[PDB]
This record gives sequence, C-alpha cells and structure tokens, in this order.
Amino acid sequence: LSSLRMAAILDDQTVCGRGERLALALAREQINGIIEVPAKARVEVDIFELQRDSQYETTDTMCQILPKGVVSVLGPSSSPASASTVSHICGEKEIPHIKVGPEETPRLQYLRFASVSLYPSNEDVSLAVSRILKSFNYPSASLICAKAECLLRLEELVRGFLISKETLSVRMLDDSRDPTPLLKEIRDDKVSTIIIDANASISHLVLRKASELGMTSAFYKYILTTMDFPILHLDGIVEDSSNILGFSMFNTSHPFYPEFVRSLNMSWRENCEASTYPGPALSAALMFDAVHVVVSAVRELNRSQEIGVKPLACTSANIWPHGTSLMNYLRMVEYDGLTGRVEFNSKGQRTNYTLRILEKSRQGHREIGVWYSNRTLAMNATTLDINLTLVVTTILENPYVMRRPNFQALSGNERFEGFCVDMLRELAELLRFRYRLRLVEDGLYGAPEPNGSWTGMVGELINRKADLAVAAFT
Amino acid sequence: THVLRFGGIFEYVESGPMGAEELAFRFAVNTINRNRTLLPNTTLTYDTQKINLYDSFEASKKACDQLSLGVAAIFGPSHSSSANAVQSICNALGVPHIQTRWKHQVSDNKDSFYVSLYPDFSSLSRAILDLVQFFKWKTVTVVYDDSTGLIRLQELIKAPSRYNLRLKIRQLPADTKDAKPLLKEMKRGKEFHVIFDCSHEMAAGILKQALAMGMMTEYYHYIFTTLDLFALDVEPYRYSGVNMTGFRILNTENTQVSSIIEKWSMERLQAPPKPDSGLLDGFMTTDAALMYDAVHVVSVAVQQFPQMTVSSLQCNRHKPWRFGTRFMSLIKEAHWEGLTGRITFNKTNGLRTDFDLDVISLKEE
Amino acid sequence: KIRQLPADTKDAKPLLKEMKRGKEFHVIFDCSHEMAAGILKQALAMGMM
Repeated sequence: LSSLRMAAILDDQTVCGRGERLALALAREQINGIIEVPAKARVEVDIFELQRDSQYETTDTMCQILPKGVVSVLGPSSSPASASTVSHICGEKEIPHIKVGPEETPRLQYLRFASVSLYPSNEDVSLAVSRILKSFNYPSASLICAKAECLLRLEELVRGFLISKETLSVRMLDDSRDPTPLLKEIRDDKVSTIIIDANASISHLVLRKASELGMTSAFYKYILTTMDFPILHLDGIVEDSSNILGFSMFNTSHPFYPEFVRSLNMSWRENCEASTYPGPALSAALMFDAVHVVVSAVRELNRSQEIGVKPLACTSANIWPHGTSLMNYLRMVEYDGLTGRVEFNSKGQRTNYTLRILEKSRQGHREIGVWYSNRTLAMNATTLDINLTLVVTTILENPYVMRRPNFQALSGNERFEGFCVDMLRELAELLRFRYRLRLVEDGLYGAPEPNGSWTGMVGELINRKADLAVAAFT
Repeated sequence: THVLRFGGIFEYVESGPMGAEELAFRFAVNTINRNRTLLPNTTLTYDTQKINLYDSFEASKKACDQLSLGVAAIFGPSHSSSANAVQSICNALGVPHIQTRWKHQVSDNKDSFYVSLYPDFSSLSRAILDLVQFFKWKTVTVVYDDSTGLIRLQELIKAPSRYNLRLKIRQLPADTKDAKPLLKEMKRGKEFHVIFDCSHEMAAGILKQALAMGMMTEYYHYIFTTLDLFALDVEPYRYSGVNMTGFRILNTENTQVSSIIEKWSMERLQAPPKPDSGLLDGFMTTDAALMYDAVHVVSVAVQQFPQMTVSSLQCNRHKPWRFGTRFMSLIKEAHWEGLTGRITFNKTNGLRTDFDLDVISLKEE
Repeated sequence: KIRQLPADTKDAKPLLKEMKRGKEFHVIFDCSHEMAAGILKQALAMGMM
C-alpha cells in the first residue's frame, strides 16, 4: 500500500491531439480532489507514449511499464495490433487490461480473458446497425468499408444479411481513398441506405463526395458506424433533410461533462490553432471512464483485503498475485460516467449501456432516440423523424387547358385559361399550397412505352420530374 | 564447413514431439545439406525453438533468443497472433521472416521484411469466384470457420456487388465439431451450392456429418477452398454423385515432386494419424510442402549472396542486421520450381499471388 | 416393377445405380436383415438415402 500506479499507453499526437494526456491528467486531478477519510491511496497515472503501431515497440514499452509496479494497464487507443500485444503481455503477467480501443483483431478465447473493454463490442455495434435497418423496414442497403477490417468489425451484420445487390452489397474503398466510383455504382444500382464504416476523415471524404455527387438529399439514409461520430462537422452537407445517422456514447447529463469539454476546448486551442476544437474524442472520454473503473475496483479490492504491488520483470515470469481477484472486482463494477453506464458481463465486454443515436442537423446533432445493450431501440425518444409548393405539369389541349395570349408572364398565372386552369386554381386554392405550372416536355399525353419506361407526360410524372400533372389525362 | 544457421519457431502439436511443419523443416534442411547443387559450399544448421499455441509473448522472447543466437532468417509460426509478433520482431531487427501459413494481415502494416508463402487468399478467392462464374451459380452459401474471419473471403463478399450472385453467409460452430443444426438449416433452406472455408480436418468432419444428414446427392455441390482436398478420403462419397470440387497446389502429377511425397511418406516421417477420422494416410499436406519450399527458396537466396555472414543481433535494444536488406530483396526476387508449383512473389508487398492451381473435382474414380 | 438383388454377392451397386437412374423412389425391399443392412449401406454410399 504505497500508492496506486497505473499505465497509460497512448496513440495520439502532442499537437492537435485527441487529448488522452489531458484526459488522464484531468482524471488524476479529479480523483485526487475527492477528499476521502483518511488520506487514502493517492492515485497517479503514468503516461507512456507509443510512436508507431508496431508490436516490437509496444513490447519495449510494456517491458518498461511492468517493472514500474503497475496495477493495471490501459490503452492504446487506435492501434489494434499494439493493443493485442499489450493484451497478451499483461494477460500472461496477470496485469488487468482495460481496452479503450476497438477490437479489430480476431479475438480468440484461447487468448485468456484478462482484458475488460470499455469500448462497445463489434458484435454490439453490428446488432445496432441491424436493428436500425430493421426499423427502416429492411431497405436495400450497401456497406462502404474503408478497410478489410470492416468485415471483422461488422461480422455479425454481414452474416445476418443475404449478401446480394438487393439486401446488402458490400463495397470497399480502394488504395486511392477516393469514393466516387463506388458511390456511382451505388447510385445507378438503385440503393438508398449507405452504411459507411471508417474513421472520421475517411467517412468525411465519402460524405463530401456524396454531397458533390448529389446523393445527400432525403432519399439517402447514411448510417455512420464510427462511434467517434459527433466530432464530425458536416457543414455544407448538413442540409434541410439529409438523413445522416450516427452513434454516440455520451451521457451529457454528467456533472463533469461541461467542465470536461471546457478543459479540452481550452487545451486544444493552446496546443494548436490548426482549427476549432471539434468536441471531445470518444477515446478521451473512454480513458476518463477507464481510470475511474480501475480506481473504483482497486478500492473495492483494498477494502476487502490488502493488495500488494511488486516490480515485475518481462524476462522472468513473476505472475501478479491478485490477477483473478482484480479481474472479478473489475468485471463486477458499475460506473456512471462519460460513456453512460459502465457494467461488464462475464466475458469482459460491456453491457447495460445506452448508445444514443444522433442525426446530423442544423448546427450539430439531434437525437433519434437510443439503442440499448440488450433490448431494442426506442426511435421516438426526442421524436421519431420519419416526418421529413409544387410543380404542376400539363399538356396543352383545347378547350380543357387552352393557352392565353402568350406575351405576358405565361407561367403561374397567365400560362392558360379554361376548365383545367381554373380547376387546378380552385383545387390548390382549397388544398392551400402554391404550385407553378409548366407545359409538358413532349407534347403528347404519353403512353406506357416499350423503351423500359413510359412516353410523354406519363413518363414526366413517372420519372418524378414535376409534382402534380393536372390536365386531361385519361 | 561454412556455417549458416536458419531458425524456426514452431508450435506444440501433441500428435508427436514434432508436428508436420517442424518435421518438414528438419527434413528439408537435411535434403539441402545432402544435395550438393543447392549450397554445396555452405551448411544449413538450424536452431528450432518450440513455443506453445497462442503465445505472442513467448514467441517474441523465443525469437529474440534466436536472434541473439544469431540467425539468418526465421521460419514459422503459423498462428496469426504469434506470427504477427515475430513478424514485427523481425521487421525491427532486419532479418527475413518467412511465413508459411496464411496469417491475417493488418492492412496498415508497413513491415517490409516478410515473405508469405501460402498463396494469397485474395487471388485464391478470385479463383474460387471464377469457379462460381464457371458453374453459373446464383445462390452460393459461404460457410467459413471462425478461427479466421471473413477478411480472407473478402473477394467472395465483394463479389455480388459486381455480378449476379446471392451469397448467404453462415458460420461453423467453432467450439464443437458437429455441424448438425447448421447443415439442417442449410438443407431446409434449399442452400444447394456451398463454398466451404475450413482446414481439411474440419472439411472431413463436415463432409461426414453432411453424409449422415443426407446432403450428399446429385444436387449439392461443395466448392472447397482448402488446398488439401486431394488428401481427403472420398471413398464413402465417391459414388453418390456430389460434384465436390476444390483446388490443389501440390505438383502431384510431376515425377520429381511425387518422389519427394513418397520419400516423405515411405518411412512415416509423417506422424501416423487417426485412420477412423476421415482424412487419408501417407500424404504430405500443403503446410508441410509449403515449409519445404520455404527453406528451399531461402537456400536459393543464400546461394545468390556469397559474403553474407550471421551477426549477433541484440533484441529490443539495437541496430538492424547489416546484410538483411539486400538479403530480403534477394528472397523477394527469388524464383523456384518447387512442390507448390513455381514460386515467385508479388515484388511490392511480399505476398505470393502468382502460381498455378489445379482444379480437382470428384468424379466416380 | 421387379428387380432382383444379385444373390452371389452384396455388390448391388449396379442395381442401385439402375434404380437411381430410373428414378424409382418408392422401393419394397424383400430380403433377410443381413442382406437388408448390406443394401442399406450400399444405398447410403450410392446416395439414395
């Protein structure tokens, strides 16, 4: 019982960082600022940076941390191979792993389960996208995976759908990081729901070229599966109706969250003036919840027995004596923090947690409800946004719709007279919505025709050119 | 004699003291010591360490020990996690890692010092896809083992974006062997044409339990994708009239290759398996052939590189190997007629995407 | 439609092949149970089960 050392393994940059150093310094500040009785175990957290994602350098870093008398390691944020090396080193030394990052490695049970995971499972996020697509009544969707690892991260979504070009067709971004050809294939393949899987910048490129293709209006429903969604900024693509969904994990009711975002906002401007501070990184919030989970579980351990910390060496195989006990005390703990509730099931995954679902709206986001860990999704919690002037097409046939003396503004008002013109006039005078007339494209009433589609005004309606064809169609 | 010390990191298969992979590696280094065309002026001694299964930390410690012993390449292991660890323990210290089985590649990896030798499963899935277009299928049913993911079946999954297919994906029960409810749902859902994806022991298991389910008729058609289809035992299924096809990469029709298949299985250097299991006996499996070819083509790259010695490499602390970068260009540049076919690597990413397959099928003989 | 088991062996594979190629589904076997087990094993290997 000297103190409580820990290990931070980071995958950020000093300038314009996601902010894990600030998160863990703020957390150590907070839990040292809690004044318990007596002057109890003052928590410190040691920062160990890690430059490139490489299992050899991770092993070097882990080997440095194990003699430093760590009680639990956490991180790295966005390096999955480095995370797997950390996980197996600490799983053989029985140091508890707290994975704040995603799971892009194929997780095997034969790799022992000495690793809790604050980040929600790939199987859970896959079930969330599958229940969103159920509550769109199963539209003919289409994945746009940035990397092959999408198929690992969305394994349950893919194998729960008949892969075809009418239920789920998977398309993958190429080495060029340019999304225009597969977005073009999506457009002329007549699909609507687009599930984009990638990080923030690559999903940003896909949605930007989706707006610069024309596929951003209310026909298309984008489901972004980045749980680092709400730090996006889709100015210029945030439209009146754009259906850009996404997930989020912030109980923004939390009593620390405004000063949390304020401190990270301040420490973003000081560290770099590159752009505005886009909001808090989910990995930063997860590292906050991580060090709180470790402090609560180790304080529960020290409340029942005495813990002992001994400097372990990478060479020899001194197993930490309280490995399974801290694993039980970790996988029993419940926290209420910046990712909602933190409760773990038996496997060390996460459960009883609530994914807020956001929609990209006028300035930022506006929820479509929540998706729970076990039960289904309440798509109406704020409101269910299924609720998301006209064009009057006409032939010009006497005496039903007869042309006026075509010198003045023969459009809207002067465009005709006769039974049709006053008919539509009184009709939308009653139904109370303005609609401007336009003479037809062909000049025939049109026939359902053998070139695929219809001819004339029939096709003019059918291809959704105008709104109401109000003229003597038989 | 002039000394050269390869190294191997193999896994504890408890069918004997040495699994098929390490048997192939020691047998192959014995024949390249004996043949006085391949390296007559050097001698391949070899340091072989044996690790447990799924131990990235034990693998790395063993590899740093080998590199301290001073080694000039590193062959194996075969599991993905331990293979990834030793691949970056090499990429660091600058010695050529020579894989043999398909590891799961991380796409962001910048490791230049590795050579895979299992044929790259993207191009092999393009071959599976050309078989699907040749039989004119629509309703495929990919059945994959969960020991790996779908990431190697990414070309089959990206296939219905650009074709007219309907590819329902199902997942084998990984914890057990009996595929009974999977095959029952497969038969009930009229899923006739099935692409399997499993190691050949699992393939023999699913074929036996597909026979007892009565899914071995004229209708069903099982494109296997393991390269050990010929080492199955198709005696109970030979007459039923399944068109089960698959790929084969061993040059069993060549004489100089089939002589070494015989010299493999003429004294039971191959361990005696369970004959009641379902796979055959007295065969060189594809992994053993691939390891044989691995140390053959690395021996070729030593022969093209005269002055290369073996340096004491201190792990987790110091320089790259000096001669390793030229050596690694030489291994990637190397070319060999071996049991797997010809062997030349895609010289950008080190994988093997240029090879001859042999589409075998089950006819009545 | 009568057919006859070749009694001098249990190698009834040509008979089972003729029954399969002729699409004769419903079959009334008539033999002692040793011969019945033999023909059942043959028809499993013939893929008529």
